[PDB]
Formats: sequence, structure tokens, C-alpha cells
Amino acid sequence: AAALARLGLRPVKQVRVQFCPFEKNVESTRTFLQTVSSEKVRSTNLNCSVIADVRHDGSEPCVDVLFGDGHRLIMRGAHLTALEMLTAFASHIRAR
Amino acid sequence: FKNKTVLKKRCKDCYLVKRRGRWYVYCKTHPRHKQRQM
Amino acid sequence: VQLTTYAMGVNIYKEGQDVPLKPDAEYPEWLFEMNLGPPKTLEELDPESREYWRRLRKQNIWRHNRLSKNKR
Amino acid sequence: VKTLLPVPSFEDVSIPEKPKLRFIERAPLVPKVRREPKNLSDIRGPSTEATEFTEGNFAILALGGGYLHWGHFEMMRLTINRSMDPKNMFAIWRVPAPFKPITRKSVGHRMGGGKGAIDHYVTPVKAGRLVVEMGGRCEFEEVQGFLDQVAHKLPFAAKAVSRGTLEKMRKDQEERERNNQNPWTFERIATANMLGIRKVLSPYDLTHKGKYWGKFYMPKRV
Amino acid sequence: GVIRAIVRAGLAMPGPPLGPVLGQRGVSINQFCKEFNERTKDIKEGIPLPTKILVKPDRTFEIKIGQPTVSYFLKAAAGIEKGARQTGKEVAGLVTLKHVYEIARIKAQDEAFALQDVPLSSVVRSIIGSARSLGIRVVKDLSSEELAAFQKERAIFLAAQKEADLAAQEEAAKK
Amino acid sequence: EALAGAPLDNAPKEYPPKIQQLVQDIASLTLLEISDLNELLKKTL
Amino acid sequence: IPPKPAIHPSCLPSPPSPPQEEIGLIRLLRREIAAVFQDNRMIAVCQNVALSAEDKLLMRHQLRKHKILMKVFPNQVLKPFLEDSKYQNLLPLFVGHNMLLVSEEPKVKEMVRILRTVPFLPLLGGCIDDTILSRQGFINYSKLPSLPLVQGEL
Amino acid sequence: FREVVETQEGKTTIIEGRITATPKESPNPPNPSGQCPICRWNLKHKYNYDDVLLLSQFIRPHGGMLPRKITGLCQEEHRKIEECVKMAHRAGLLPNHRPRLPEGVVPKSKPQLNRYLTRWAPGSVKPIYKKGPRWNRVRMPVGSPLLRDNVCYSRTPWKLYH
RNA sequence: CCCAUAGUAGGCCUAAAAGCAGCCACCAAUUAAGAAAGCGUUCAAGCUCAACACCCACUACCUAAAAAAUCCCAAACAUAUA
Ligand SMILES: [Mg+2]
Ligand SMILES: [Zn+2]
Ligand SMILES: [Zn+2]
Repeated sequence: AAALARLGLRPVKQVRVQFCPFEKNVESTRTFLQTVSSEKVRSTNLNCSVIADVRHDGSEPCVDVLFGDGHRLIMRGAHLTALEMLTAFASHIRAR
Repeated sequence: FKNKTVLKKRCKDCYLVKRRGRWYVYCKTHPRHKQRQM
Repeated sequence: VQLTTYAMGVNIYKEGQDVPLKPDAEYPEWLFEMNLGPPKTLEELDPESREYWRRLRKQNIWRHNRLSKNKR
Repeated sequence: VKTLLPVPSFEDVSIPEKPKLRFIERAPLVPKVRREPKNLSDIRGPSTEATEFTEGNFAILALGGGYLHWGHFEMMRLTINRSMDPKNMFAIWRVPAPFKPITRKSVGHRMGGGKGAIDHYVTPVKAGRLVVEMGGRCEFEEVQGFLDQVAHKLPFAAKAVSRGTLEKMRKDQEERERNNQNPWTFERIATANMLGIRKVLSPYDLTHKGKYWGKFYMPKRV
Repeated sequence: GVIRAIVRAGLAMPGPPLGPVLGQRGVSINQFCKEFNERTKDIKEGIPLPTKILVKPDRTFEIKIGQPTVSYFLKAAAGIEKGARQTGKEVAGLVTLKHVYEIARIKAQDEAFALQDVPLSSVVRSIIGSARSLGIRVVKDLSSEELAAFQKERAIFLAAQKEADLAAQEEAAKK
Repeated sequence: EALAGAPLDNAPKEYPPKIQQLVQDIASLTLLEISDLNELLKKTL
Repeated sequence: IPPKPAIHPSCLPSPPSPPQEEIGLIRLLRREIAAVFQDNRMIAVCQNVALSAEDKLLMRHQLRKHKILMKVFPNQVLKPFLEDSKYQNLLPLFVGHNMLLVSEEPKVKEMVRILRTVPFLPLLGGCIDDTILSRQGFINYSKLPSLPLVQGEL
Repeated sequence: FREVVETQEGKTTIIEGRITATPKESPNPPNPSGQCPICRWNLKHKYNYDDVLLLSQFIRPHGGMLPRKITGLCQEEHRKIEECVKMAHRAGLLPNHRPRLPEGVVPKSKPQLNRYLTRWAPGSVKPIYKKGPRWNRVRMPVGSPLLRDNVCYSRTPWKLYH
């Protein structure tokens, strides 16, 4: 997941993840949170932060992100894998 | 590019590619390692 | 000319009186159960200890290093 | 997790004195006053002596015939001394000193007037003869590497094999030679004289079994 | 980021190693040396100790004082000033278990050991390994035994240093 | 023998049956059994 | 001429591979897992953050200051122990990178208050005396009053 | 199968992940003991490059292919399908398996030159001007080197160099 | 496909060679990493690999091609049964 570190993460404002521990379709959002909270991607900017929200009766692995342009991007990883959402977020943060 | 019959990687960033009928060794870190198959 | 040369003139008793040296009674007994000269091999440790596996891993690392000397 | 196999311990192989190779001179201690002809039968066919190992476990197996002069021996000994470990590796020469005289005449001279003068000396090397033997307390990758590095420089074909590798290659060779589909072996046709083939063949082919030709060696003839 | 540097306490002149790197980094050097000197003036021996510094993007350096090295303590406890080129065939000196135990219990308060659940057995094993890799040798607890050991080791080490200096002079003469 | 289904407290819908059984066993009397309970509780603590 | 087989070996069903003999590493791992599961009563599985070792030793020192320990185990040696024992309802919580906490005696308040300082340290939950709970479960259980008054209120 | 669906509504891109349906294999295999999808239907060395139905079941609608862990082929069977699919897109087969592009199909340069059994790329090979003498003539390759073990009915090997 | 803290500038001529200038032993802590397996280093920084943590396709049929002078030379067909 070094592409997200080589690209950049400055214009982003606040990101967060929500999932359930007992579900069997929460590994994608789990590894996404693990890759997005590394060392290079976290030290490339200090004006942003992450929120790790863990609920029991959520029953949905939704990941909502937004940057400084006032937009909003929410991606629920119910069936998507990790690389797909990673490259989607990369393209969305590079194009805007 | 340099004409070389036996191609090999001289460092780490060298990646092998197959183009226009010849194997070429491109590298972005050390451009001196560009080889051409004869 | 600068160099850290602070060799104290110790003879036979200046190494126990200059510093607050404690007798053997106050020191615990488990501090003398360590190794002395030669280290530990592989046939002296039981396979149910971490030291044997660490020594085997170090030997494997040494073998890999001795093998990967000509390839690129 | 993965398993951790024990490393092969080296405690029964002691390095002797002088681990490096000795010096090879050009002419011997006494010159040969009698000029000998260039007998080509000293490199044609399989090798007789210096076939198996003796002390070490790694040696260069020759796959062809040829002559080696002083420069080749110097290059080989220099490469060995510069690409080895004196505290872990040691090699012993397997081929003797070059002693076969070669007569060369003057440049731009008419045909005649007897033979020329003896210049350099070479040594006969047959196929399957171990050129150099090296042992020690090392493994198989590095030694095979810096032995094939020299074998590729040799004029004739040569490879870096050991004991287990030689055993395996002989095993697969005999397996391929004992499991032949077509029932027309070169030996059966050469020995029994079939279709009058003995007219264009050679009497030395009865022992070579079609595996040798002049100085080369084809391991795929069967 | 961080810059690893091991300089002397009371001797920190602006230039060698700690010079071009500090110049290309973007921070001052004379102020850093003055701060290091005013922080190390508390030491009445001038013991060389490592220094871990950190630089922030707004060009501002910080100094974190830790514990000195182990080779200096081992050489001070043994009594020899320079290490030997061989181990086993030419021992530099002997150090009892009490000295290395005191050194370990004094050093086990730096930023590397106080921030980890490490017991005394681990640190004494580490210091024994360091002493074995240095050139000295450990021993149970030998009072009169280590007294006689020092009595003979002074003479044998003087003879070894004399013969080593003679060999070095011969090698310097063959030139 | 494994464990329970691991419920939560944000949606109170289920409760362990052992607690209900104990409460039904201890909440059906007058005051003498309450005094006996207090006595057996203060005997130790 | 090589022998031409009637049936290619890649087409016929290959014989099963011989099972390897279990080494002592996994045996010691299972033994120490059972040991730390029998004596300790409070565990908390949390997602391991791929951070630097500096902050890692910092948080290790901050945790061990309150007289607690920490030890993790790989999933390959942990899934059989979780599927053969009584903790069969915790197998979907060990499908990736995670960190297991081994802390003796109930001290959930201090550890929660010291881990909530960073907003990137989530936890899937754990069991509190054979009672599996989640993160919200832990944060509402840490607000319970003291043990003596709850014991004596009856 | 699974597809991605992105919708824009109020400056909020909604990227969904809906899983659709997909067919399965017939519940009556001729050779159930086979380990490969080709071997289970007795298609070992029985197919050619003209079979557009067999090649369309292991490729992508945009021209891509599928790995061995998804399909189920071995090492020698996966390379044969990879070579036969390249001989179809050049001969005009599979018109619906074209790669996506914005608006690049505007200038029609070279016209549709009909071809078949194309082994190498057209605009890459060099024209043979010398062709050698006679014995060591440089012939033009054709067919595929991995399609030599197929069943023949002409009492002659497949001549790939003529 | 990912991944890297520390006892230290382990012992010594040269000013020092701090993991690649030479010697015998090449220690030692938590899960797990070599007093150093491959580039850039007067003395320090920059990059990977082996070892945890993590999933775990083949992780490799070993190497075997060349260009002179009037102008290159017959053409063609991998798929109706030796
Ligand atoms: Mg480094
Ligand atoms: Zn390069
Ligand atoms: Zn098959």
C-alpha cells in the first residue's frame, strides 16, 4: 500500500471506518484501516486524523471519506475487496 | 542502450520487458543499466 | 590532542573500595547461573526451549548468508 | 509458520596445509631432445585414469577433448586463488604437468626441411576426466558457481558436478539407455555388422558405442 | 527525523562529523554544542556518551541525555586503556561479576531499557557477551583469586604490550 | 461445552436464564428468609 | 525415444501428499497459549497497528507501568485451539493482523483511558470472566462502581 | 459474478458492490475423475483455435484473461488457451471482446487485412529480404508450438514452418 | 504481494574506518532480524533480503540466434483418413 504514501494525503480532512467484529465480511475494511494507518501514509501529513469506530449491531462495513473541497465519498465494503477500494480512493484523491 | 546477448539485472530497480521483438532492461533509478538484445 | 584516557590507577584493592561494593551475601543467588566462557550449542539445549530455536534460526541465517554470496 | 531444518555440520573435513593451488611451470626440469609426433589418440575416447574422486567432493567434469598449455593453467590457478576461501576451501590438482612437445616452424617457410623446433608443451585431456578437485567445509551453490565460471572459460565443454550430482546423472543416463523404445541400438548394429555399415564406420566405434566423435561427447546419443 | 551521534561530553568542538550534516540539515551547530556543553558540565569525569537528537520541520533541535557506552565502563573496570587485537590468545584483562553487575544495574535506566520489560538476567547476559566480544573475561566472584589474577596480569600485559610495540616498530621499519 | 452467543447491551431483549431463576427463587417470601439471607451474608463478610 | 504413457500424470488424480510431522515450536505455542488462558481471566484482542517500533515500545512501557503484560500468537497455531476448546465463538475475530492482551486481574478502566488517547487503536472485544463482550461493552462496563459496594449491596 | 456501481447524487459518490448471478457446470461430467476442466470433458488434445465457445469461457469481456487459481487449468493447458485466444482477436473473431477506449477509433488507418493462424504481432516482425540460400532458408512461422499433440487425420505432421 | 527496534563508536596502526582493510572466539532482549546476504559511504546518513507478525498459483523446461562487395530467389498449402 505504498502508492497511497507516494501519492499524497494532505487535502484530506477526516476519515473513519465502521464495521462489526463478529461478521465474516469485515476483513476488507479491517485491512483497509490497517493500510491507511501505517507509518509513511500517516507521517506524510499532520493536519489529518482517523477515527476507529467499532460497533456490534452495525451489520454494514461502510467507509466514508472526505477532503478539503467540501465533497464526500462513502464506500461500503460489503462485497468489495481491499485493492479495489484502495485504488478507488487513490483515483478520487488524485483527480480532485 | 548497450548490445548484450546475456541480459541480467545490474541492481534492483531494473525490470525486464519484452518489446518490439527484443528483451530490454529498463531502469529509472540507474539509467546506466539500459541493455539491448541483439 | 583529545582522547578519553581515564584509566584509574587500580592495583589490588582500588576496584572494591572506590565504589560501594556489596558482599556476596546481599547479592541474589540466581545472578551466578549464567554462562562463562564458551557459548551454547544445539545439542545442549532441549527442543522445548526458546534458546534452541533461536540458535537454530541464527544457524539458518548464517547458512543463507554463506549461500547468497554470488547470486544477484 | 515454517519448519527449521538443521544446518549440515562440518566437523569431519579438516583443511590440510597449503590450501591454495601450486605453481605450474612451462617446460619441465629436463627438456626432451627427441621430438615426438602429435599423437591424436591421447584425447579421443573416454578417459581411463583420474575419473572418480579422491579427497574433495567437488570437481569439474570434462565433456570433450583438448590441450591445455601454460597460460590456461596460470589462468585457472589465479582464478582459484582469487575466488576461494583459504580458511574454508582447498583444491588439489588432478591433471599432471604439461609434457607433450609441439614442434613449430618459422613463419613464412616452404614445406620441407624436417620438423621445426619445440616451443611450448601441452597435456592430453580426455572426456570424463576431472580437471581440478576442490573440497572443504562449504556447501554446493558457491563452489558450483565459481567452478562453472572457470569451466565456461575452458576450450572444451565442462561442467561443475559433485558426488551426488554425478551419481544422479549416471543414474538417469543408465535409465535412459536401458529404457529405449526403438529396438535398434547403435551397439547392436555396429558389433553385428548390419547393412554393411562397417565400411563407413570406425573400429574405435565398437567401444565408443556412438558416444564419441573425434574429441566431442554427445550425452544424448544413448 | 533523528540523527545518531556519539561525541564527547566536555569536548564538543564545532566541526568533525557533527559539522557538514548539521550544516546541510538546516539547524545551528554552535548553539547545539553550547547546549550540549552546558548540559554535560554536570559530569565531573567527561565520559563520552551517545546523543539522540530530533529535528522538527520548523528548524528546532532537542537534546535527550542518556547513559554512556559500555566499552568505556569495561575499560575503566578492567584498568587497560586500549583493546587487544585478539581474543583468547591475547586477553586484555579480567573483570569480576560484581563490576559488570554494577555497570548493568547503573545502565538499566536509559531510554532503551527502562522502556522495556527486561530483567536483570537479560542485561547481565548482554554485558557478559559484550565483555567476551571485547577481549576480557568474566569469573564468578574471585576476591583473592582476582587479586592474584591482577598481580600476574599486570606483568603479562606489560610484556605483551612491549612485544606488540616491538613488532609494530619492526613492521613500520620494513617499509 | 462452548460458550454463549455473546450478546450486547445496546438492545436489551435477552437475559441469562440463571439470573431469572435465582431471582424467582429468592423473591417469593416474607421477612424471615430475608433475615436469614442477611445473617448468612454477614457471617462471612 | 522416450516412453509415451497412455495417461498423462497431470490428468490422473495425484496421490495425497504425506502429512508432515508436527514440530516442537507449535507444541510449545499451544502449551503456552493454554497456560495463559487457564491462569489469566481477562483478554482483549485488538487490531495490531502497523506503526513504528518507537511508538510501539512507548505504548508497551505505558501499559506495563500498570503491571500488565502483552503477548500475541499467530493465527495458524491459534485457530485450532479456538475451534477445539470452549472459545468457539471467537474464531471470526482472528482473520488478520491483531494483538492479544494478557493482563491479570480486572483493570479495564486504566487501559481504556490510556488507549483512547490515540484515535487509531481499535479493538474487537474480548471475554470478561467467560462473558464475551465488545468495545462498547467494555466502555460501558468500565463505568461500573467499585467491587465491595456491589458485593455488599445485596 | 460481481460488479462495481458508482452513482453521483448531491456531490456524494455512492460506490456500491452488488453481486449478480452466474451459471455453473453441468451436473453430468463424462470423466469426473479428471483434475482439469478440459480433461473432465474428454477435450484433451481435441480442440482448436476456431472454437470461439471454449475460449470465451476463460477470458474477460474487455479482452483480458483469468488466472489458474480461478479457472482450474494446470501449467501446460493454461498456456494453450493463452495462445489460442491471441489467434482469435487478430483473425476478426470475438468482435464483442474489444478493449474500452474514450474516442480513439476515429482515424481508420490500415484497412481490415484478413488473416488467420496469426502467431506473432503484425506490426512488429521484420520483412525477410535475403531469405537465405536454399538449404538454410528462413521460413515463415505459423500455427502454435503447443498445438502439436492434437489429433490429426491427414497422415502427416502439422507443418508449422513453410 | 508486507518489512525491519535496541546493549554500542563489539576489540585495535592510520585522525577515525561506526555492517563491507585483517584476525581465533563472530555474543546478546521482547514474538523477530546477520557484530552483517546485495548498491551509494575519509570517519556518520540513504535502500533491499533472510527472521516474527500476515496470506500463502506456477516461485522458474540451466546456458545453446551475427552482419561484405551486379539482385533476394521458383511459387504455394499447420485441418477428406499410409
Ligand atoms: Mg542502518
Ligand atoms: Zn539499473
Ligand atoms: Zn489435466
